[PDB]
Amino acid sequence: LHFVDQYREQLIARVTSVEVVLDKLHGQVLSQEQYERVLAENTRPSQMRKLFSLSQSWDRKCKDGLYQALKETHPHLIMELWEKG
Amino acid sequence: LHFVDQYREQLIARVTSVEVVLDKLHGQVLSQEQYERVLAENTRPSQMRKLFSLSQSWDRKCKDGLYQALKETHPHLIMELWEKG
Amino acid sequence: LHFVDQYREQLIARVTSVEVVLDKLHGQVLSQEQYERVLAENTRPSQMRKLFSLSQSWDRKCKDGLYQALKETHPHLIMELWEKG
Amino acid sequence: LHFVDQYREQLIARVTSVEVVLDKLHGQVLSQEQYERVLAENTRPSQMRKLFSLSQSWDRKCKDGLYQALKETHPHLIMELWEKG
Amino acid sequence: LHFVDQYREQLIARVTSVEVVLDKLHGQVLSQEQYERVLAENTRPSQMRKLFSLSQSWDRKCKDGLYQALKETHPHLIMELWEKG
Amino acid sequence: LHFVDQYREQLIARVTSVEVVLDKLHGQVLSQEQYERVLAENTRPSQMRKLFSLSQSWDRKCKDGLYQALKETHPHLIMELWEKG
Amino acid sequence: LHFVDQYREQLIARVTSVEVVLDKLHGQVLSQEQYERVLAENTRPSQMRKLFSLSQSWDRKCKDGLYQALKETHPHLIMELWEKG
Amino acid sequence: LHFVDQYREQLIARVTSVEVVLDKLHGQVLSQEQYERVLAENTRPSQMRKLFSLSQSWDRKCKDGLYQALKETHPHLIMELWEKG
Amino acid sequence: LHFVDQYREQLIARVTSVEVVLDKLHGQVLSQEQYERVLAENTRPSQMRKLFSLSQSWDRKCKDGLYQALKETHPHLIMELWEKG
Amino acid sequence: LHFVDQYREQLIARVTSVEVVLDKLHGQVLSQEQYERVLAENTRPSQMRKLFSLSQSWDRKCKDGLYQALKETHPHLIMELWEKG
Amino acid sequence: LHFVDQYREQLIARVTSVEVVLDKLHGQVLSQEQYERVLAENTRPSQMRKLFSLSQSWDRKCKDGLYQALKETHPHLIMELWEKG
Amino acid sequence: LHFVDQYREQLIARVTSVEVVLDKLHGQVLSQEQYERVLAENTRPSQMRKLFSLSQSWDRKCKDGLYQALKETHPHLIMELWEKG
Amino acid sequence: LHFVDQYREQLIARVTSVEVVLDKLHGQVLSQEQYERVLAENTRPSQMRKLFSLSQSWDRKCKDGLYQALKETHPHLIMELWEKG
Amino acid sequence: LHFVDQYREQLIARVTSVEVVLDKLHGQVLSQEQYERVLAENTRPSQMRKLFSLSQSWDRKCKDGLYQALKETHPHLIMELWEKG
Amino acid sequence: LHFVDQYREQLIARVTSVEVVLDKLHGQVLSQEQYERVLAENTRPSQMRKLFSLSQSWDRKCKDGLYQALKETHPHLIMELWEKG
Amino acid sequence: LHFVDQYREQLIARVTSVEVVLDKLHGQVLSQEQYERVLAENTRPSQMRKLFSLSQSWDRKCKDGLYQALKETHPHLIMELWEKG
Amino acid sequence: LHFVDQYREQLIARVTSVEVVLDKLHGQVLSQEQYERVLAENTRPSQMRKLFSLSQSWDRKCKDGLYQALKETHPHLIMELWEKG
Amino acid sequence: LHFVDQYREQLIARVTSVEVVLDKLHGQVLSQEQYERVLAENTRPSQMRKLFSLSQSWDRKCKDGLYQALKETHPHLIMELWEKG
Amino acid sequence: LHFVDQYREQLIARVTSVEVVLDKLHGQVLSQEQYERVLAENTRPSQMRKLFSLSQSWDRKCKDGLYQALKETHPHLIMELWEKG
Amino acid sequence: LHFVDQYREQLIARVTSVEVVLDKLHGQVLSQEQYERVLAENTRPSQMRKLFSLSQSWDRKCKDGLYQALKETHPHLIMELWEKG
Repeated sequence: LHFVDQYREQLIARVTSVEVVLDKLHGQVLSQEQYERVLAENTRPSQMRKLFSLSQSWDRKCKDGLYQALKETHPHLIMELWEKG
Repeated sequence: LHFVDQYREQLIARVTSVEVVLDKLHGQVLSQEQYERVLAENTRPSQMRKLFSLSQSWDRKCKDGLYQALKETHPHLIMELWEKG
Repeated sequence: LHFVDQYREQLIARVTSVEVVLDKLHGQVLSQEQYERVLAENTRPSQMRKLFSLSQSWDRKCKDGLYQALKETHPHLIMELWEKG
Repeated sequence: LHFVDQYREQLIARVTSVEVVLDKLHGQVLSQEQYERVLAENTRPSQMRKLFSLSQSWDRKCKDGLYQALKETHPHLIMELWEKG
Repeated sequence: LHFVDQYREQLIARVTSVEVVLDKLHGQVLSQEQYERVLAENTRPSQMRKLFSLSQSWDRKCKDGLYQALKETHPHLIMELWEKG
Repeated sequence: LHFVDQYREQLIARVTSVEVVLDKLHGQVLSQEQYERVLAENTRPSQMRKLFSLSQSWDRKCKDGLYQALKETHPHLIMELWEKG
Repeated sequence: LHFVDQYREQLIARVTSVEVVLDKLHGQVLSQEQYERVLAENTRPSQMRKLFSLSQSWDRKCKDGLYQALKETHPHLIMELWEKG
Repeated sequence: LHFVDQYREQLIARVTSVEVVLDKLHGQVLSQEQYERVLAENTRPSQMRKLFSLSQSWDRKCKDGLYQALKETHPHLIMELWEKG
Repeated sequence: LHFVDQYREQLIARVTSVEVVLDKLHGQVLSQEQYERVLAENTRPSQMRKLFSLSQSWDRKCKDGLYQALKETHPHLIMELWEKG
Repeated sequence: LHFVDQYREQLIARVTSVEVVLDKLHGQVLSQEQYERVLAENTRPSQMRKLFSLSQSWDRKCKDGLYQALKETHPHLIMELWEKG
Repeated sequence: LHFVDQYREQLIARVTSVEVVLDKLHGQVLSQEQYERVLAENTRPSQMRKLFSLSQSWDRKCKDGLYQALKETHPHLIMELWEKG
Repeated sequence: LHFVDQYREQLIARVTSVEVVLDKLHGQVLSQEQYERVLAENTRPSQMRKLFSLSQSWDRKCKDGLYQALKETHPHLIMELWEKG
Repeated sequence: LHFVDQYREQLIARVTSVEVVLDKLHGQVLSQEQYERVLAENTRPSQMRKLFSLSQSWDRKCKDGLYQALKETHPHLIMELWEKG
Repeated sequence: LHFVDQYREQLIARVTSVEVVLDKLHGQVLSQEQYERVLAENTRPSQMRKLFSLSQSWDRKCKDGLYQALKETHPHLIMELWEKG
Repeated sequence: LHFVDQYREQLIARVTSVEVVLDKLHGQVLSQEQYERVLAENTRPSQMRKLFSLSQSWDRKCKDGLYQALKETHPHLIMELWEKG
Repeated sequence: LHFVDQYREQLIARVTSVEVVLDKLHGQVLSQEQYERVLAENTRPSQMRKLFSLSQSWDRKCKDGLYQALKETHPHLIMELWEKG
Repeated sequence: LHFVDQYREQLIARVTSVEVVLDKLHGQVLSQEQYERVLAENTRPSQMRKLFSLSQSWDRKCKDGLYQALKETHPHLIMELWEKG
Repeated sequence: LHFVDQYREQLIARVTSVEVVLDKLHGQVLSQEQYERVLAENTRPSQMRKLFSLSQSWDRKCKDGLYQALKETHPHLIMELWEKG
Repeated sequence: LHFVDQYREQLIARVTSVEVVLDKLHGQVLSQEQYERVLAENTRPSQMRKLFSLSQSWDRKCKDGLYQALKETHPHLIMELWEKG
Repeated sequence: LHFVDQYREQLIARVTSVEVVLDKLHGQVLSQEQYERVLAENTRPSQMRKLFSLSQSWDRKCKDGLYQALKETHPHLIMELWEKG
């Protein structure tokens, strides 16, 4: 199990600034079409859910990329998750 | 339950000088992008509401930071809330 | 039949300041996700409609909570509805 | 039909000193949040338009209140409207 | 074919002050809900497009009303369209 | 033959503000589940088509209810249909 | 008989925020494919119905998991069901 | 068209002693708040511009009042404008 | 209801020497930033209005402070208000 | 209407020895700060105008005080005004 | 083979401002219902894909119309495609 | 291409006294509402940008009017632009 | 890879004066509708993001145009990016 | 971290003579448009905040320039900040 | 708290010979521009208020300098303040 | 770069007799409205700053005119600037 | 069958303002002599009856004209008739 | 059933200020003799009872009049009754 | 219907100073003989009644003249009538 | 078909100021001899008829010239014709 898959629900619920993470991911991991498609969702939890629906293909490296993106944007949330573990 | 979550509605309604609290929070707790995004709202209640929409990620420590910021700016409001409790 | 269900259409049409009622309801009755989801709608009638789509689960107590929220925000509208009854 | 609804466009276009009418209305008819929200608009016609968007809830009594506020501030405009009728 | 349907694209592109036309139309032709819904769009072309999406129901009389509203607000644009014809 | 069945295609094509009619119908004629199900359609013509697929059960009284709802929302369209008759 | 099987119809009808419950269930009880498949349904009652069609395999433990998920999301609905019992 | 609206730009540019005209207008046509607000502008052209922004409400009678005020203060300017006509 | 909230409009309209009241309030009740911000307004009624927009946070004690400040500066106005009561 | 408000313009224009009236008013009606502030104006009409801008707060008693001050200083002007009445 | 069919994938991927092209096409080539249906899609690539799903009926003339619409909106993209050829 | 459209950016950047040009344009080309709306912008470049956003409707004649207004106010800037051409 | 695509995230985050770049781009590269649409976004990062969503169509030449626009407005940022490379 | 970013809040709060620093910065670091835009703010803290919103692009060299500007204008404030460090 | 901040209002009200204190402060504490700017105010209380608006930057040493300047110019006022303490 | 743009800050700071330069410039380079507007500023540095804000339009010839005006009024300052160069 | 012939009796009985319809019809459909002759009848039903006696000659176009005239004058009656149909 | 007849007992018991309601009703609904006769009762409940004994004749309009009178005098009681309903 | 014909009875009853209105009307609308004849009546209501008996001939223009005369003489009565409308 | 040829009869009948249009046309389109010859006619319709008899030679460009001349002289007539179209 990964970190992102462990607290999948937690990330979906409590991640707020999703646009920044997407922009961090865009190009390196997220195709333009996938990026816009996930961006097209209305609510932030919905955006996260679509992101996670698009995470199936990703290898361990890409999950690491997303983790890097999240650690940068929301260090506190990441701390909360590690504490929960 | 926290103090900020307890009187969420009260803070949203009756907090006025929001820019100062944001500047207090900026850097320590609020990213530049989140700070500007919350600042971009027109009305003060709207600014507070966006701030609270951005508060999901925050850990207990960050809620404490915000409490410190509010106690400094509006001691009287804080007193009113404690009395209500 | 309730009061909110009686004049469902009337509330949807003629309620304007919906954000305040939501903030009153948030936490006590409305989950963060449901609150944001209903807030994500563009027009006020649309926001009300989503709110009413989310009202199915609510017990009599929660309908009472919403009634309290509306009576506080729009006493005049509430008076109009009672007169119609 | 009311007087305010009859010449809705006329009031939106030709009412200038809107702040005074709002202050007259504030408390009695306009909540603090609604008052600030309508005040937050840039142009006077925009302020009027927001005011009219917030007028849906108002009962006949509140429309009368607004009429009183306008008759006091702009007697001449009121005369023009009656003549048009 | 009408005038509004003839230069549908032209009106969508080159009409700027749309709020005034809406206020002219509101009540007589546009319901409060339709009026707000069309107003809820961000860009002026988008507002026009929504207006035209709402124009399907309108009879010849209502298209005439809209034409009157546009001729008043933008006489020059109307002249350009007639010249194009 | 009814009025709604006569110009079934016309109503499906040229009715735009469908949400309002549904809200008018909801409770009195449309069950919550049927209401949401018809609302779940993407395009307005699709919403109308689903509404008409759900109209089979309706008695003359319910068709009258729908007619009332449409006459209120789109008087002009109703006029066009009567003229066509 | 279980609680979920007792008020199967009630849960199908009156559960609204289904996405959250699914996210709570995903991983622990719901496979990714089953989760997406149930999510692919249009209406919330349809989503619930598919969820219940997928509940056949579940052991008592998994029904308990779902109950936990529902009690968290919709405490009021759960109360209504117990009262009905 | 009026005289004041005809040479609106001319009056804005070439009227100098604006305070006297305001004092002539104050009470009869200009509310205390409007009077001070127009007086609060720095430059004379700015004062005139604000005055003209406040002239929308005025009826023909009030435009006549302003004309009287200007004819008294600046007979020469009035002569220049009539000659231009 | 307070005294300041009772005659909110009256204070906004008829208070003139606002700078002195602010200086009386500065430090004890008004932060430096709030003080300057309210001072930055052009007209005295505007200054009062901003002051009242900043009065939301204030507790009963602070409203009393403002009352003290006003009673000192404008005893006559205070008398007029009490008589009105 | 008062006497001072009736011939406001007349007093502003034709009162010359303003310092004496101020000294008569100082203490009883005019605060030291208001007195100096009105005195700080350059021209006599400007001094009068500032005095009248400061007259909003004054009760009937204070307007009477000012009238007494003017009757003493300029009996002839007072006679002219009564004749005009 | 046509130009639009040649670079079907390219147009679907890299066309951005799709609304304008639709408005250009609406009436001449696209029925109101087809226009709205293609507009109802969320993402721009999805809108293009629906447009291409609706392009089966179109004759060479209509494909030419679409080409004209695209050449006007995105000359650069058209250049890229010709270069690829 | 016009002159105003040619050096659109140049006019936006280097035009300073915008109020005068607006007053020149007001009535003949700019509606009262459009005039105030463009005036409501804070910075001069912003005012110009709004003016240019409102220039879409204008016919060649109105662009000529604006050119006349600019040539009068800023002959030097006009010379610079012609030299650039 | 281009320069703009390389530091896409960096440009989105750290570009501030976006209006000027747009005005530089408008006409040559950005259509009026695209220009207004990107301008309609609230925050500067959002404006940049929309700009980048609209950059898909652009050929190498247009990316060069944007680079020119950015180098002119923010030479320092451009230097930072080259150093990062 | 820089010095300006360290005490961002402190500089925003306690810097007073901002115009001089801007004039020092104008040309070398601040574009004319950015300079005017930051100058357009009402209050000094607001001016500083806008300045800091415009500081994102700036390289280390430009932050040094601003530091030089501040050290010259307010040596004492700079001393206070170093002591705090 | 300092002495100057303690009796801020008292100093603003009752300090008269302000020019001398400024000249004492000029060079050592007050920049030429700040000195002239504070001198540019009309009334002495206004001059003091501007001085205090410029006192934010000052360190304890500079507040001491101002205290020295005041003790020299108005020993009696200083005595009154100490007695009040 | 020009001479006036080179030492923009120096001219703003150290130019004192600004009225004379304006009178020299008035008519030839400065419109009456611009002249009064720049004159309306309180402090000399502020007057210079407004003058420089109005200098954007000026061609090389007008900058030369201003240079002539300054060389005549303040030869010594001009010498200091050349030495600095 | 036509609409006027269908509800001939209904129109004869329940049409009241007949003069207006005649004036609408006069010239286009009704000769001067026929118009006066139908007008010469005493009672409104008699006028209608004579009108219908004069309707024999009328073609479908003229019956349409009369329908237009009636729809304009008595929309409600027209609605009643359509409902009866 | 009416509102007054529904809570007849409640109104009889809990209405206190009866004289005011009578004065409101006198003339419009209550004859002088009936008014005095109901007033002649000793206790307030007795007065109400006599009022209700005199309410038999009243039409729906008069019951509405009484409701208006009560809503004005005792809004709180009216709220209690609606809640009971 | 006109305004004078609407409240014919009201004008007859509540108009008092009738001679002034007649003098205003005499010459323009009222012949010398008609003027004296209406003046010959004893009571003011009788004078009004005769005036109204003489109003049959008057065209819309003359009814407007009378309205002007009444609005000037009795603005309050005119206000009462408009409110009644 | 052209515009002038479409409403040939309308222009002949309803154009009044023909001399001005001729003067506009003279030189550019109308030879001196043709101009005088058309001018030699007595009545305005006759002048128009001769003008139209002389219009046979004119190319599309010259018909455009005449249209320009007419639009300038009689904008209202041109509007009437477009409406007729």
